[PDB]
Amino acid sequence: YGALDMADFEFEQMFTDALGIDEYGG
Amino acid sequence: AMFQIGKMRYVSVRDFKGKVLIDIREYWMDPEGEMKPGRKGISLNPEQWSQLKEQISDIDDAVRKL
Amino acid sequence: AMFQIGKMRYVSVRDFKGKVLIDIREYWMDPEGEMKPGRKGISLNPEQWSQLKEQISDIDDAVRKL
Repeated sequence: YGALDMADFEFEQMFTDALGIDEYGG
Repeated sequence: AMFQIGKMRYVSVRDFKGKVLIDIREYWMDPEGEMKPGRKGISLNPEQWSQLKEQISDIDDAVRKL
Repeated sequence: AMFQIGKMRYVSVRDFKGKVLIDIREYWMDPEGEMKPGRKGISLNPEQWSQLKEQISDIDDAVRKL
């Protein structure tokens, strides 16, 4: 859980970057 | 869901916010016992997922050219 | 060797010191006009590359299941 939760909060960091950019156009 | 494409490399696929979180990243072990991504990795956008699969034929071809 | 898989995301299959690496990374345009590789990305070797393509049959299932 120590790293589990840690490497979870940062998931949205790439979610709103890589998982959210292709639907912006094309 | 958690798939594996190599040693210490897993694919995280689960619901996140309002989209499917598809993240391909290295997985390190948690002090407790679980596994989580490190730094080297990239998330596969739903749109990128298709494009990547379609480009595979060309990508793979380039690999054999080197 | 530059295959576009999305917006600002390109798969670059380049040989690094005698190692064909399929680096799936982002590319941001500099003030000059060239696309430079970002820090977010992952370099997959032909080995993991094969597994990635094979795991598609499993990953795609989770993606197509909303």
